[PDB]
Amino acid sequence: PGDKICIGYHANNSTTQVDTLLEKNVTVTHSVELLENQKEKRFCKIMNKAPLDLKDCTIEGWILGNPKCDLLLGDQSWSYIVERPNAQNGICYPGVLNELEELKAFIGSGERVERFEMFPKSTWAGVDTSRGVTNACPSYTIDSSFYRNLVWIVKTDSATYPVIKGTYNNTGTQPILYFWGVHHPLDTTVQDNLYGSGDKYVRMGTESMNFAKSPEIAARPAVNDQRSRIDYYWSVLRPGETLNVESNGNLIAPWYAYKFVSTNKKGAVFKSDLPIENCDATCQTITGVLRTNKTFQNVSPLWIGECPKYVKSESLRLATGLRNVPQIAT
Amino acid sequence: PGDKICIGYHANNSTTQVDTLLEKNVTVTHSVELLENQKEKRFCKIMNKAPLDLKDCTIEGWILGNPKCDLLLGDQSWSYIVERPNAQNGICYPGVLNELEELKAFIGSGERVERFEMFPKSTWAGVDTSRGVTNACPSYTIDSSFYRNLVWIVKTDSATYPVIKGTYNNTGTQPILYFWGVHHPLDTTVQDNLYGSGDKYVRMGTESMNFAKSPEIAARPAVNDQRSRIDYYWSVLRPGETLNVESNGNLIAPWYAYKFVSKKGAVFKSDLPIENCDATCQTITGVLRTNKTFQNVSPLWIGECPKYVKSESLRLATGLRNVPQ
Amino acid sequence: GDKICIGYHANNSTTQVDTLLEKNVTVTHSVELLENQKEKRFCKIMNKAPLDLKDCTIEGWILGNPKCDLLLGDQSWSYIVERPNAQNGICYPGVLNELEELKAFIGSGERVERFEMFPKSTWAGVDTSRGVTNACPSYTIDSSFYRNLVWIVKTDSATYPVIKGTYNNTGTQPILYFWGVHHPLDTTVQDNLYGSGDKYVRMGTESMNFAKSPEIAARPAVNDQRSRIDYYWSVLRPGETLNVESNGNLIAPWYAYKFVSKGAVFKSDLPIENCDATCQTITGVLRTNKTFQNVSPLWIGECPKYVKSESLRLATGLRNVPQIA
Amino acid sequence: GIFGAIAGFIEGGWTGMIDGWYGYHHENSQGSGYAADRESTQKAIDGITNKVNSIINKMNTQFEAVDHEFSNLERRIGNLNKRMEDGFLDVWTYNAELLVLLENERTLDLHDANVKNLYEKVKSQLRDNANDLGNGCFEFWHKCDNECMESVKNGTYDYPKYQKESKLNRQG
Amino acid sequence: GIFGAIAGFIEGGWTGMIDGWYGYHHENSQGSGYAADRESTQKAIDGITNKVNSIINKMNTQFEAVDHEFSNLERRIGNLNKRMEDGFLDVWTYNAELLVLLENERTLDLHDANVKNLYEKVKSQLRDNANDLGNGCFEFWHKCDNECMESVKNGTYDYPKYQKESKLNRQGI
Amino acid sequence: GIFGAIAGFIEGGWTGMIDGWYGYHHENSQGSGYAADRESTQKAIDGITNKVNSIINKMNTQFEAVDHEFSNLERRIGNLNKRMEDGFLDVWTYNAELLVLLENERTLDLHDANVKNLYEKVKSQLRDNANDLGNGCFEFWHKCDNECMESVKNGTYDYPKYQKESKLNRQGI
Ligand SMILES: CC(=O)N[C@H]1[C@H]([C@H](O)[C@H](O)CO)O[C@@](O[C@@H]2[C@@H](O)[C@H](O)O[C@H](CO)[C@@H]2O)(C(=O)O)C[C@@H]1O
Ligand SMILES: *[C@@H]1O[C@H](CO)[C@@H](O)[C@H](O)[C@H]1NC(C)=O
Ligand SMILES: *[C@@H]1O[C@H](CO)[C@@H](O)[C@H](O)[C@H]1NC(C)=O
Ligand SMILES: *[C@@H]1O[C@H](CO)[C@@H](O)[C@H](O)[C@H]1NC(C)=O
Ligand SMILES: *[C@@H]1O[C@H](CO)[C@@H](O)[C@H](O)[C@H]1NC(C)=O
Repeated sequence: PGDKICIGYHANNSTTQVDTLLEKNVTVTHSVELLENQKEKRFCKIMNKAPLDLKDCTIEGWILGNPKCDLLLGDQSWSYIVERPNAQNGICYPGVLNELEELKAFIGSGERVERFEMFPKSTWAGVDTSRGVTNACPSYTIDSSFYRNLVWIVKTDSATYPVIKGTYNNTGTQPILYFWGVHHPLDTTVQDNLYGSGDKYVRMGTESMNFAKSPEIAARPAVNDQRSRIDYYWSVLRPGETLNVESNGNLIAPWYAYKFVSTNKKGAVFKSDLPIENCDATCQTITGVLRTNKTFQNVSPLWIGECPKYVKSESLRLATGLRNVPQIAT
Repeated sequence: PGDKICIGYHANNSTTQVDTLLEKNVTVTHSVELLENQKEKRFCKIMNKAPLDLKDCTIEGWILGNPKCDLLLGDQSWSYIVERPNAQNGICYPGVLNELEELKAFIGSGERVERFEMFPKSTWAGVDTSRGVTNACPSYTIDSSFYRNLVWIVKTDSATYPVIKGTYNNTGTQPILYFWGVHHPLDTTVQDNLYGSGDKYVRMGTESMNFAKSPEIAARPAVNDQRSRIDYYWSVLRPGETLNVESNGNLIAPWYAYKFVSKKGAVFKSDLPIENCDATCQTITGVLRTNKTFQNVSPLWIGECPKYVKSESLRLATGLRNVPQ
Repeated sequence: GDKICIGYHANNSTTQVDTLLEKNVTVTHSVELLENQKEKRFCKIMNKAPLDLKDCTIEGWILGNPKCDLLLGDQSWSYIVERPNAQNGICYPGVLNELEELKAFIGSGERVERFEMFPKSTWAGVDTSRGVTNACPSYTIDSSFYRNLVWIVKTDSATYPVIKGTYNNTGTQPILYFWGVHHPLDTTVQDNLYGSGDKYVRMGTESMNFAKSPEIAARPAVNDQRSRIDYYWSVLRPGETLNVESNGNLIAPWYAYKFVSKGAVFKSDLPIENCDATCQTITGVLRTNKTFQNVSPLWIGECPKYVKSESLRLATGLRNVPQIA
Repeated sequence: GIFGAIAGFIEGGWTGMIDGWYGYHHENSQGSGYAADRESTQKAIDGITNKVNSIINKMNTQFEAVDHEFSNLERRIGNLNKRMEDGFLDVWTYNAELLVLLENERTLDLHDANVKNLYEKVKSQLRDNANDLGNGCFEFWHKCDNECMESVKNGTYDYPKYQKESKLNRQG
Repeated sequence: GIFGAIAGFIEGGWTGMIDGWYGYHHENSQGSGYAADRESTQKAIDGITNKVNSIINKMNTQFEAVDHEFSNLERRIGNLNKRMEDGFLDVWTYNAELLVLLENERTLDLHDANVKNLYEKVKSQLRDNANDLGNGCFEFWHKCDNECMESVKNGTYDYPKYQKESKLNRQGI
Repeated sequence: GIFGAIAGFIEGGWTGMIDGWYGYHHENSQGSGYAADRESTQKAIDGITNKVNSIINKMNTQFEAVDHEFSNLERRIGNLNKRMEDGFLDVWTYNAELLVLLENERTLDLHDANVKNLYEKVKSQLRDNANDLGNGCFEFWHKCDNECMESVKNGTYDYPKYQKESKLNRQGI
């Protein structure tokens, strides 16, 4: 028999396939999957910061201080916000929170708020602070209450609701996020009973801002057994800025407000029913945690943290070895 | 002298060329054009569904019910809308149709409307509902008419204009698209003659919407002989929602409204003909009937069209370099 | 015996490219496609100078802050340069409504032509000469006003009557104009300057309506003022007419601009020099034939494509393997 | 060419070879003619077909322009929409045109390789029973039959069968 | 494949060659075995690794979609956001999927090339001192012991050293 | 390199060949030299120039970012603009960087292929009338004239003309 030398290549037991422009389903000896399709179906901490669980409250219910939202009442620090799709506690006294979307965007930008009394009830003189509660807004204990951050001001027994004024000067280095309202009664009779007779107004100003509104009296379809409405409003009092409040009547006054810190993170507001657990993540998507070193992911385009690039692909397997052509054994 | 066997490749009569990174104008034996540059210059049905030809009416003229737009009036269903660029029948009494662009976008999303009487004239008590016509809004048969979907409510010959009220509860399955207006007289003389003396308001509300407006009296420049204006409004009454109306004067009442049914919507602004033709891909500049992957016709289309690119030609070599002898 | 060998070129090049397979490959020839170098100045574009707003913002310029008088006439520009620390803007505190749209509309122009739209005589039986404030000094007068507005006040003895004005744009160019509404701090200032009673400002054209009345209240002091002015702008189209009607609190349009006609507004401290450019970015002039650039995505003129890359060097030559000497 | 066969050492193509991309030209006492190599031709067709369908499939999405209306207070968002739509237009236009130039270069190279590998397949069959002329042609040192020509085309050429006849002439 | 070696004139691979991608199989009186060509395999490993890391690096940005709410008067800008995000999703899906199909074609060709060049390298050393058996195998016309085999693999094969012997045997057959 | 010639079986390049990319080196009793093959060089220059221009042409579009301001009630659209602009920037940066890496790989392979094909052109002309030294060099078994050298270079080498001289020299050795 003659001595032989042969030139050839590696084969192995790989059954893993790739596609090329010229050919589909090519089995190759070595390959790398570049795409991640696995997730943990939960929310974890990012930057070791817990997310804020709004529970049975919406974002509106939370920062207006819906009485049923007292669990969240106060001081809050977060890496992102989780809002449950069927949270029941939002705007309890019917009406519009004006520029809502842009409020939700601003809140998302923040990383922490500190609640504080902005205008003490004493600020308003000659008017009744105490009577402003409604059955539309119960707490979990009292059937007639009102948002923690607002005072519904009423005229006192005297016929007159006087001009009231309030000033807050922001000396603090942090912007303040604050709210107020204007109350629209269903009828002239309720308007007379609650507030003075005659033309009413709510006027507010800062160095950079103006606001004027008067009541728009009409009967509206009942919501929470109410045919009257409140126009809710929000604003941000910059560091160094001063707020002037002046009202003839129909004012839902700012009471408590929030010192606001913006963040260097994204941040996010995830509307989801997934559980929050005591875990850590590098990449949190709205449908779950990715815990991966892959380049691409097909889980979700919406995330916070460092995630792989989102694509619609099912798989992105790069060949690294060669065509696998093992010997046929019988 | 010896026998021979030679190895070689196909050649042919092709004068069709491709470009590569290395070389332009390479004649190749077989190739495929991936780009479509031809079109039928007309409008065709899409899913066997005719488009809506607005003819001499703009979108505003149509859904406010301009009297000259009567051909349009009633139920409609469509695969896309054709508005003619020179259409002359729109807002006939001068004024602004508030949030117009957003109205045009909502109407575009739709496939069909059903016109119905939302508020009978009898709804409003103690006022005149028969006199709200104007020489700025003629029909083809009368010199002084008004929008068919609105009622311009005026004082009864014996004063005054009382508080009027109306409610409508959407019990149905479908969202309702409706319209109203606020009249803004040029004078206090027109104000007092049409409506009372006194401060007038127009207020409307639903579970989720609040509206309040009062008249703004001043003379604007004459348009269709009118120095008065109407502010027009639209909204959408969701299923389950109730509308409350309340006015003191200056209300242009909702009369008729549309059950609205909502893919890809298209409003094509074009003068091209609508023909008794069927199609799968409709472009604003015409039909593409084609199997190709790319098209250089238009980025604006409805149906399943090829991808729009600015390329002249996208020819892929399939065969090889053609070198005939 | 005699040799023939086949081979390839080498040279003393030490310039490298990267490859999908291999980094730092020395090649005999190559082309850098990216420009990373800039002249740190602003130059003319199309042999046309930019408008330096200097110590004025766009508001100060176009409203005619008294300290912005250097900029008072016709201006033609290729682009606008606004210095970041410019201190002359809105001197009497208040909001310039739709400010961002005004800045984009101005950025799309290339020329304005200033002209008196409403002579002071337009408004009868009021005082047009006392409308000045210590909030708006010129460099020589401690109390002045915007050059483009008149702050009308009631006459010394008489009540404030209904004033009216019309301007008919019989020209071929759109007109950019301005007005305002004064919101006094007190009912006392209100009654002093204007009549007793409800006041309004109303304006309209064929296509636009405006109505506003004073919102009286004390706001935090700004340049010593607790009152406010609401400023507004609009564009009177060729053929359009503007009607103005008010019984008080009107800050009237005086001077306006015929507006002519990619535009750019650069906020920057770079100097404008006697030079020409074909590509101007916000951080400097590109003088290059390269395909890409990493200087800035913000530019005017014809610039190469912006990318974040440090270098895009294309091998044209072969791998360089010179003999070891 | 990159593999150097097409418009290379095989200077031209064959209008006469009608039924294939790559193939054989023979000459012998019984005649001359053309025959496509069926296996390599079909494999190239399969490959090129797959390439065309992959490209078509990847290009199957569309960016849709809308032509919404924008008011005289919406210059910014109107412009945002325009630049947005023009931007995706420029990316897809670039993607399509660049891909066609690149793929066209590679497809011509593939055809060139298939021709070269066919030439080497024959070459290694024939060994020294034939002279490799410069031009993809082989001149036999023995009489090659139509049956002989067929076996060369089938990969079943019998070198020992003609070795001694070939040695004789190759030296004689 | 494009260089025609893999699944080509060399019909199958070797499960027995476990230390490399490309290699030699030898048989002689001393024995038989498999051995990878270390130099060509290691260069292929470096190159393919660089390719993978390059692709990963160029793909290391992410378009970001956002949670923002839009009101019922914001249909146009809401659709604008949607068409924008989907637009970049479609561009990046296309980029990644096309790149993988393309690079997979070229990586298989690169391997095909390294096998063919290894074959040609041996072929040009052995000349007519060996006989082509087909399937990338040569039978020597002389005794080729382990040091001879190694010299073929090393690129240091001595054709003069064996030319007399191989010429004599070529005659004998 | 993928065709194995450059920095491969032809270990180095020639600083002395200054008139072309690819060339012949000869030595004979009349002297020695380095001379470019002009046709292959010029064809390669034309192709590469075309590649560069095509890329420049394809890249000559510009996405344009803008100077627009947004208010404190326009955070959503302001961010939409920023994500849009960053999005196209990332897409184009990717397109340019990947294209450069990919085309540099393929350009180096094209040079390697042209060298390889030149080498094969000579080897098939010379047959057994010359001895393959390594490094892409052939030693003639016959006296090879300047005129003979030109005939190898322009593809007109007359193998039979020197076959007898060659064989006589070959095995005398
Ligand atoms: C601050 C105040 O006056 N609160 C009242 C409240 C408001 O006056 C009212 O919501 C504005 O219209 O009204 C309350 O009484 C309600 C009645 O107005 C209504 O007819 O029916 C309700 C239950 O069906 C309720 O009785 C309220 O909302 O609780 C009483 C409250 O002290
Ligand atoms: C392999 O083939 C199956 C069907 O033939 C297909 O679903 C799969 O995508 C192919 N594998 C890939 C893509 O590697
Ligand atoms: C080209 O070839 C096709 C098919 O062979 C033939 O039908 C056609 O007549 C030819 N075209 C010319 C040159 O007229
Ligand atoms: C509207 O109709 C539904 C069902 O008929 C009814 O339950 C609801 O009370 C009505 N809404 C109002 C408040 O009129
Ligand atoms: C806010 O506080 C600073 C510091 O006391 C003060 O100078 C400023 O006047 C205040 N603003 C007003 C309007 O008082």
